[PDB]
Amino acid sequence: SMRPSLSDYQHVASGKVRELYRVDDEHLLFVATDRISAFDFVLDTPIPDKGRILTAMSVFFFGLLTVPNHLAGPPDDPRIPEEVLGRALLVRRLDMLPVECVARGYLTGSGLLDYQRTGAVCGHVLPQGLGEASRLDPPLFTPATKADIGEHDMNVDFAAVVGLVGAVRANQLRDETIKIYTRAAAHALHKGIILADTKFEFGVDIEGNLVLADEVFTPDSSRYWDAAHYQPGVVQDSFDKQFVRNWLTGPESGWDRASDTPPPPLPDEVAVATRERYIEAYERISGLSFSDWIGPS
Ligand SMILES: Nc1ncnc2c1ncn2[C@@H]1O[C@H](COP(=O)(O)OP(=O)(O)OP(=O)(O)O)[C@@H](O)[C@H]1O
Ligand SMILES: [Mg+2]
Repeated sequence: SMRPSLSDYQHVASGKVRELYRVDDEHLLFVATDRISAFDFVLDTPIPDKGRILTAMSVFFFGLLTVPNHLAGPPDDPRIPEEVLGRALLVRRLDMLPVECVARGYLTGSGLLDYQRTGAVCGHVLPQGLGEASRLDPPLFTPATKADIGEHDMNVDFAAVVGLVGAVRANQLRDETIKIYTRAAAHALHKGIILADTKFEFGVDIEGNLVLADEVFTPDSSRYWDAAHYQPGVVQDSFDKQFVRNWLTGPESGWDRASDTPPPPLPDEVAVATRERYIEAYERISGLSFSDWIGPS
């Protein structure tokens, strides 16, 4: 249990709810936090154990899939500081590809909106008559690129991906994205949870291999829905975040989402209920017990 301090590692970067540290020239520490985002705001109130639960989830899916991934040691690797144990992974440093590899099995969000405006999504001209939460058969590769800080990603088509990473690599990204999405979506649905869409971040290792990195198939990287009352044609509830969304936009919060100003803190009971939803998604899909996952509660 002798472990380095987080302060022993250089802070490299990161986004809203995760952190990245340099361990050495070829390894990083990939840290999930308990912070949660809703309506594109990072909320004041952390969700207890969220970082650990989502790390456990990513680790499960990395083990399920047979494709190369960025894991470089066990979840209890001694290079991991105690203060992030269970919510941090020792990973291989990759050259990240500048494209968001999104797979959509169902039509919602910007995919639906692009379809309603144009009849197409990311260069895919779709059948007429689709709508909110329609199943996409087959699932779509719907790549995007990151835009300015704070604003939504830009949907692009396959030709744009070719110009970003090369023709052969673009085809490789497309094929792998669809393959692993299809497998994971079937696995989750078998247990009563729909993986509506998901985003992969790929990088390339020293050998030129395509490597799956960042987070995979978590509620932060994906839209999860409860299959039990999946109803094409209406907006589906977020499996994990609906209690948060309902409280924020309900009569008790005092917050108007349309104001586009930072939301107030959550009730502790809502945070704990949300924690339980994350655990439920993890346990149902993985078939493992979160009580066995490492790290402090
Ligand atoms: N194995 C890896 N090697 C190198 N960089 C990585 C690796 N895994 C993830 N990253 C990168 O680290 C950066 C920070 O990670 P983080 O998940 O916070 O980014 P993000 O997904 O863009 O965040 P957000 O979705 O909140 O905007 C990302 O640009 C991601 O591509
Ligand atoms: Mg982040």
